[PDB]
Amino acid sequence: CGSCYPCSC
Ligand SMILES: [Cu+2]
Repeated sequence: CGSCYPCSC
């Protein structure tokens, strides 16, 4: 990241 921080989405 984003919305799923930390990722992979
Ligand atoms: Cu992320």
